[PDB]
Amino acid sequence: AELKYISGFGNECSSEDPRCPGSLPEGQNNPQVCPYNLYAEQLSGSAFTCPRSTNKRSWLYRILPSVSHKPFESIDEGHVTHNWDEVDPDPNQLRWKPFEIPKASQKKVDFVSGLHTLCGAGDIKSNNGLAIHIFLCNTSMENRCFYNSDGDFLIVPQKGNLLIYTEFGKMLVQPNEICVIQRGMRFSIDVFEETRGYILEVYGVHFELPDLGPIGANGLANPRDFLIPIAWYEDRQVPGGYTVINKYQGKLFAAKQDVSPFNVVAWHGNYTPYKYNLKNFMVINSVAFDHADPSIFTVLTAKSVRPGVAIADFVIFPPRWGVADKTFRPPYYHRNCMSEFMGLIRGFLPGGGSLHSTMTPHGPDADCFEKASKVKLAPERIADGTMAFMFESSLSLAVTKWGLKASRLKSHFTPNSRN
Amino acid sequence: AELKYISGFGNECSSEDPRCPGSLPEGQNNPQVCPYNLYAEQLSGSAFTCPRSTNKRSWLYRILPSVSHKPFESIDEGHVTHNWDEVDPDPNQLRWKPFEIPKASQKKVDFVSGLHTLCGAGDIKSNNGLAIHIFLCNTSMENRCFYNSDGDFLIVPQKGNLLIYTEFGKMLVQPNEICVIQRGMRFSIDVFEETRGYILEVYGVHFELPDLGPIGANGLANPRDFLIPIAWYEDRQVPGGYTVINKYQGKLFAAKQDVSPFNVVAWHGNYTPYKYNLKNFMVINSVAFDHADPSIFTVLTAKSVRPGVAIADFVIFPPRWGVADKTFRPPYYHRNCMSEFMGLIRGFLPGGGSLHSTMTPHGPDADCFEKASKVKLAPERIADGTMAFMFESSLSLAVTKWGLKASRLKSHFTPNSRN
Amino acid sequence: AELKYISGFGNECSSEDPRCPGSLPEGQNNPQVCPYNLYAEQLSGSAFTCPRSTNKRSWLYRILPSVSHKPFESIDEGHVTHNWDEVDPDPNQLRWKPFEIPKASQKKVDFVSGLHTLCGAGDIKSNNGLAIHIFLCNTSMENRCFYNSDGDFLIVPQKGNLLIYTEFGKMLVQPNEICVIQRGMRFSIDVFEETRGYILEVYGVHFELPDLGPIGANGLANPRDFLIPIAWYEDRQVPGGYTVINKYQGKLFAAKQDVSPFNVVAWHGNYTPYKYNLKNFMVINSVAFDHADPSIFTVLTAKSVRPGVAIADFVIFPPRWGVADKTFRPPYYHRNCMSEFMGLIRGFLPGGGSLHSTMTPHGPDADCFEKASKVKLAPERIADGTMAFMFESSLSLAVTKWGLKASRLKSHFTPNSRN
Amino acid sequence: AELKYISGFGNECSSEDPRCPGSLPEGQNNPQVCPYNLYAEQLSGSAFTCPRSTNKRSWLYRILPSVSHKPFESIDEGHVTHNWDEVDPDPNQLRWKPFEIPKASQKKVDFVSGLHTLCGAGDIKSNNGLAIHIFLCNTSMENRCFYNSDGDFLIVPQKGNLLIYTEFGKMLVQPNEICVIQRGMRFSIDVFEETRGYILEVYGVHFELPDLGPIGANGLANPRDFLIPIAWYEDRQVPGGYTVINKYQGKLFAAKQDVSPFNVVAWHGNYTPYKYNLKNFMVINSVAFDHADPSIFTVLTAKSVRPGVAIADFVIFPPRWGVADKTFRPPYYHRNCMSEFMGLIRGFLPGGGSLHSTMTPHGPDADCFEKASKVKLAPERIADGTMAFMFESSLSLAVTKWGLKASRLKSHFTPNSRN
Repeated sequence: AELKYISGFGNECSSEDPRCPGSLPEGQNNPQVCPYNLYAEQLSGSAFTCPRSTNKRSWLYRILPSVSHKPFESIDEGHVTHNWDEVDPDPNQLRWKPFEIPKASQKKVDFVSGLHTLCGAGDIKSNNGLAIHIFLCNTSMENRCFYNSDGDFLIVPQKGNLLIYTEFGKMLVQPNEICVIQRGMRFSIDVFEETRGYILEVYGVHFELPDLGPIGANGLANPRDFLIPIAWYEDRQVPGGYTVINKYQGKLFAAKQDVSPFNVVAWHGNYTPYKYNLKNFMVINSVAFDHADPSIFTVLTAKSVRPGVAIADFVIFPPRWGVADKTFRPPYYHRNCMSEFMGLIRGFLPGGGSLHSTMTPHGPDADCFEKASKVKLAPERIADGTMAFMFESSLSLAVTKWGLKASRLKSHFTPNSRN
Repeated sequence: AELKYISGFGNECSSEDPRCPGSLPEGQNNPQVCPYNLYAEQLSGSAFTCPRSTNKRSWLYRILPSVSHKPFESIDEGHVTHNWDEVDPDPNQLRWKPFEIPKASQKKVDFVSGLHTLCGAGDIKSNNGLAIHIFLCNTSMENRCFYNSDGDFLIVPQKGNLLIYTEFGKMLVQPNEICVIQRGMRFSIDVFEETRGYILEVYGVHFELPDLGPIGANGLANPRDFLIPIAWYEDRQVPGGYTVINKYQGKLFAAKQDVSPFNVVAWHGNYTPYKYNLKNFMVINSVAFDHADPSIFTVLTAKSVRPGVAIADFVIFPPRWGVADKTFRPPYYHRNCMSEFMGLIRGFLPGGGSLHSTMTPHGPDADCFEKASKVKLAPERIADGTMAFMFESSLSLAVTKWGLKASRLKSHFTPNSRN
Repeated sequence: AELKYISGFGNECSSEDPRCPGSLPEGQNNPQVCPYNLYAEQLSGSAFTCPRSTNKRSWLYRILPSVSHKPFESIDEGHVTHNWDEVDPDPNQLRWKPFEIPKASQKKVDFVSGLHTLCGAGDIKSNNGLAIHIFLCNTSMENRCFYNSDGDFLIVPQKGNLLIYTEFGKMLVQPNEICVIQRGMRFSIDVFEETRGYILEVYGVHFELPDLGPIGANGLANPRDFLIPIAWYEDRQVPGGYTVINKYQGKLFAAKQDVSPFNVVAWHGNYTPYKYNLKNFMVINSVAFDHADPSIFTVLTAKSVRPGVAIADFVIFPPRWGVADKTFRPPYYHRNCMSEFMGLIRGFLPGGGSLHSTMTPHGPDADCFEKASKVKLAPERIADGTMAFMFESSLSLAVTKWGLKASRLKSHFTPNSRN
Repeated sequence: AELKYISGFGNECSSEDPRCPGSLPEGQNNPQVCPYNLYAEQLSGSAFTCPRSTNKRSWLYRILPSVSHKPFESIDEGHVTHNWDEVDPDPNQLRWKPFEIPKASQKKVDFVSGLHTLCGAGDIKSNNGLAIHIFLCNTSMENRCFYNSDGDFLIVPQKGNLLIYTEFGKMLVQPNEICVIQRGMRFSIDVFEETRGYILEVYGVHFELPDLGPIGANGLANPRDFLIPIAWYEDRQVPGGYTVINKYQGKLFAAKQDVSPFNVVAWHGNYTPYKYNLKNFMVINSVAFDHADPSIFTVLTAKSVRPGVAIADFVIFPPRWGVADKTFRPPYYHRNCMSEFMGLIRGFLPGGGSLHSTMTPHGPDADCFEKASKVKLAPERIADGTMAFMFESSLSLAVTKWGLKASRLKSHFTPNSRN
């Protein structure tokens, strides 16, 4: 059965499992007894006193409240790490071949077990910074879920579909789609093959859409294209206990409870998981001359504690027309304030990546420069059949121990002749 | 001799007439005696206490200060008017054929004499609103200048070049170029033929560049393309008196002085006249699908007293590629908050225009809809050889008495077939 | 008996008449029965939902509430007017000799009867703009008070002391002092001789202190120097009725009540009348070279609906040292965005004034230029024995009918010689 | 030959080496082939999506792009350090005699080799904080340059001129002048003698001018006095390789390339190096009574991540008149939120300094108090022949290991007598 979705980034939504119509309380949040004898539970994603445009919360009407669980116990963190101080700084570009996925025949690995932190920056203990992770797995999560007490996850499938269970409902997320699971939300992932993808985590902040500026009221990632799960529950007791895994200050902990956490019959609010299909990105760019800054391809952004400065942006390079005349069309030679992780959904193959450091020069290789300097220019299709992306940060992304171990022009100047 | 210019919108500039090197005071603004025995005079374009990014002023080092003039006397306002309450509201679209230019053989008319207010809105007496004027002239201004005590002028030549004298230097402004003369600045215009063009006046505010949003750090009207006159003076006594014409609260006044006002030998500051060639506009638009909002073509904007809302924007429709696939390419059917004056530099011919009122429906005619709905889409050149523009306002532009006197689809729905 | 005062601009104050200690309710504003069987009455000077730094209100604990009065009746407006459209615009400077004060022997005139509006701008009916008034009186107000429903009054005595009764207590305001009475506050004034002074009224807004910028945390008008009346009441029945005069939309109305309105035994809050002695102004200016902008002498300012732009500022020119070396010390030649009323507490004599219009040139006369260009510069005392001031506006101040009726350099350039 | 400069802090500049007129592309940034067959390279100094007033970038038209270099290698960091946690906190004032400069006869030391970090605060790995360095050198940099990937440098020469090569052109910076080199910009310094000076580094932020507040539109450091290098190139191959030194996360790295990096023939933008002569500071202070806060001498400031709070300010104490009457003229007794490094360009001699810690009391010694309490006050010259300065921070500056090793009133109360 193909899943159904609600749409509208940032919306105040209302959703009831179709088996229990009117499971939302009418005209209030906190009835003495909820419809169907459910429990009301608020999940807050912002301080209580945020202005309305940034105040985030959802109410869940659930069979048992989340408090019904045993005490947390420390579990091994595997390759989830935030110690950016383990490894010495190095400004040289790093490159990765497509990360190796464990074979089910050798070792069964679910999404949580196959999480590997590649790089990051900032102090997680001060709720400030970001991390990039790679997931490498081959088996569905069984009777266990995950939630992040530290921040939000932007998940980017590369190889293999993800069937994601959340308290708000299910999402199927395919390569070329992305999804966001926000702080505190429990989720579990089914997979269907040897699975690989990328994750951008931001601490203490949520993703937003960029203001459009002169682009105006429509374009880039249209709000209607963001899809939110519809309410779905299971009332399922779990012999031996269901395990809730919690990432808290970068460490992992496990608590057992009697039932699946996905027992929310109805929910309302504006704090939810969501997904987005990158094919819907309404690409804006130059249509006369010159080369537009790659910020013009921004899909989502997350604020830093410095005003106007993002801690991270998610930028794509989508199939489009290229038409600039009298113009060097490839990316210009460049030195910038950001550090940049490049990935490829579909210098590296899909599933690998590269990391470029703050203020290190980059630009086209000699062959690219050559061709683009001499070609007869005409409208052309660019990037059909591909989807590269970048996670860029105002901090200096530093590789982890695991990331390091996994890693791999002439003068034409004619001083006497202007033209 | 072709004029030289300084460049950089908003710059703190420094300019000396090349005949008098070092006419700017070194390291100060207010010497006891200025270099060359000039007088220092500050022209403020903002309150003294504005934040730096919006604090506007220039210092002029001049042969005689501006105070040296006789008392103002009232002169006839001709067709300059601000009484928007003279004429009854009417939401119907208005159209104008190319405004008639007086023949020199019939009547000599200079730029000030040929100023005709077409429409406007707001209370000039509260420094709030805008007006659109048409200039229709055939003779250079002789021993007289103009300045506006009420606001700023964006001048758009249509037929004929303008040679503009300002206190800061000269500008030659051709059709396809625009210039801005800001509040209080004296100017005089030479013409070379029967001359016609458009003017957008905004009261109590200056034009700015739009923030670029995701477009980033380059694109649309690049700051380097805004050109500012270099210092130029004449020390010229005028038998019988030079006449300074002042528009003050919408009324015209004349004062005589002994010398030309263009006696500034050197100047510095960030409050100046400027010009811009529309051919340099770096056009941003859709390169995959859909139709971008026309705000994406904004050249200059002026703020209203309501936050985020412009009192006026200057928008162009420049030569470009059109490439959106699976898309209705022409302007979409539309109802909006703005009122819109359309002009054409090069439904009306160049030199005419149209006025569309707030929230009145508009969109393509039946023939346009037809062609664009059925065409096989491919990359095409749009608007080559043309330059239409719009002055759009958050207020409801109302025609003047003069403007009024000068003025002149089927259902395809198949309910049973989605595709 | 010399009056006592509380101090601290913007303070949340608490004041009880010393005859009735503990007349403020303890720990609340709205007791079922107030101490001493008083009534609680809130006077709000801002919308309820303003941020705390701008939320203004006071609670009054009074013998009878203000509602206890008969219906308002229209009375003649004398020379209080707001019709700026009565008189044609004129950019020429206006000057006034010291306004004539009526002799008591000819006609008894109290402060309200002797109010004459000189000039103003903006639409009072939209709560937007300002007016400048002159008061010319010779007798104390007897059994009547005044309050302004439209805005705030900054009162500047020139000749004669004012003994001002307010609901919050008494103030004695002498020439060289100023006071503010804010919207809605009832007041009555005693005088002691033929009395003259100036008033700046601002509609729909309050005065504030300017941010100090680099001047930092102390200087200009120190907050401690603003003095607020201490609570004082009279419980006084008035045979024949006490008259309350109300300026409402620029018109005057009169209502009778049984008792004096000054029956507030105790009060608390941050919305009060206040006074300030100009001798305490901590003057900031240049101490090396150049001539500082006269904004540096700002005492109070009131915001316009355009951000960063004041509707009015109150600026003084106080006794100080002048020490700039290699500098033209007098005011520089100048054209600016403001319109400017000049007054003199102690081109016109004390009690007269001048009005300079937007963007009209001004600057030193030939004699002043001469002396200041050639003098040997050394530290000197400036303005001892004097106190000129200015009310400056971002709108174009227009004279009233009454104001109109009351109203009255060479080239040195050496092109071949820089030095 | 004396160097020429462009002027205007924050300007959008355009500069071409005079040997190659028209080396800037006309009307665009990204031609297919640049004039003179140069390469276009953008240096971004801000995120792409900053508002215009803070969006910083420059385009460089250069013989070879910056990417043309070999891989970075780690080099020894000498006395450049950011480990503020090496040394235990200590609130006591520290003082330094003029730092010892190495003799050329003993050891040749260029500017990079002679960099010694004195103190600092914040986490460089989170792009947050500041450091103060002392440079002690005696030989010009030969075939090597430096750039900072972490932040901006404010350089303050004390002994010896600096001839600074940047990609944007040359600057000669003398004692009593300062210069700024911003993040990512490569530079090399020639010296002429045993050289010593101070450096303020701020991480992740740029310097700005302070808003002037009531001082208005002119005064303190006037924008026209900030001087920017004019374009200058060398096309110079370097046998054995030119070395580029990179400070990246506080560590030093070296990469070799074939040519000098100073091969930019033309450039435009608003992100540049600049210099300023402190003699031009237009000093503002008290001219009647009282002692102004030393913020009034602020030359440049850099924002912290807390609003309104600077991470650092650069404050000077320039030659001026002192004239306050009835006033204690010396600095007042004081405890404040800041930590303060004092230096002296021309308790310590020129070239030494002191560090005062957060909230530790300071104020005049007994002798100073005595003299200033009893003197007959009259206008006096202050600080002629001297230029002390301060780098003050909202963080608590902590000394380094090197800095530590280099380091060295009565009651008058008369209770019974007010006057």
